Amino acid sequence: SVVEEHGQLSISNGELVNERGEQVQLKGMSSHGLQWYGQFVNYESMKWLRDDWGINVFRAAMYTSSGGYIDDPSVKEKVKEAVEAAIDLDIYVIIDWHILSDNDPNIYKEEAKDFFDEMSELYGDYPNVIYEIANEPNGSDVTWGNQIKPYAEEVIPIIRNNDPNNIIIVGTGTWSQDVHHAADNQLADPNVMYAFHFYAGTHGQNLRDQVDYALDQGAAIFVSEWGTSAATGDGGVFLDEAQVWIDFMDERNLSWANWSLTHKDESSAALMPGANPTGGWTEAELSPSGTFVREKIRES
Ligand SMILES: *[C@H]1O[C@H](CO)[C@@H](O[C@@H]2O[C@H](CO)[C@@H](O[C@@H]3O[C@H](CO)[C@@H](O)[C@H](O)[C@H]3O)[C@H](O)[C@H]2O)[C@H](O)[C@H]1F
Repeated sequence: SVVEEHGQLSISNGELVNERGEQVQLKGMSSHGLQWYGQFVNYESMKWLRDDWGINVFRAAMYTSSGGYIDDPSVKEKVKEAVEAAIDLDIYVIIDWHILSDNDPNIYKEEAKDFFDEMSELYGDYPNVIYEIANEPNGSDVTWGNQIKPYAEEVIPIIRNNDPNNIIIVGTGTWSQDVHHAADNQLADPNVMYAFHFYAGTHGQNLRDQVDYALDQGAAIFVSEWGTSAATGDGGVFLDEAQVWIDFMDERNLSWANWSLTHKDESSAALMPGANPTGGWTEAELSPSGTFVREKIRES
């Protein structure tokens, strides 16, 4: 199994490596918001993804706003369920503090510190855990140097007091697209990665060149959210551009999590409406996006 084989992950010269120092690449799925589609996040559905799709990482998208954790903290228990299922299935798991409408990570920074203190105290002695402290910082007034980096410099110390070196993914500006700025002003923690998010509906040649720039500065990049659709999560399925990005990520050995595991009627959703929330999906229960993503992970 994956975690038994690769064990402790770390960053070495800007690259994600296992405990023997070998490069590793994680490929999996992200849940949709846990406050809306939490029924698809359970041991059985995760086991089906592992066994039938070949996933080696699962991302628990805990929205903070929009009816998420700040409005009802009960969703933190669903994150715990996902983490424990990943531990039982021997796969990696990303704990995502999913900011979005609350566009500056500093808005709920005290709550984030308390949440990450609890999560790292509970699960800090497992190698499966990857922390994602701010999904998608966004807005012209939310910059890397003034807002995002200082936020990370307050939250990372909290995690590091309990868990010295599991991987931490830090969001970047402009909905986690501005890896150039983060790469030119990196954080001191040696086991940090910078998030890069893309949607296949957007022509991506310059964005690929921007990721290459960041990689050239020695910044480790995790594609913690990407979709086959347009940036809204809907608007069509763009498989030609998605395949270009898949090939690019393999060439650069970039780890990734696809958005998202839900039956919602939007192009990026991986499942069709009567898909069983506990897995075992037939061909007809997978959407065009989900069919493609499953093929990409099985091929790997
Ligand atoms: C990364 O990008 C994706 C795609 O844009 C984002 O996921 C989308 O987030 C939307 C906003 O949360 C979400 O729409 C919401 O869906 C809810 C559940 O159905 C509705 O109650 C709400 O009205 C609606 O705005 C899209 O369904 C989803 O794909 C992701 O959050 C970003 F990190």
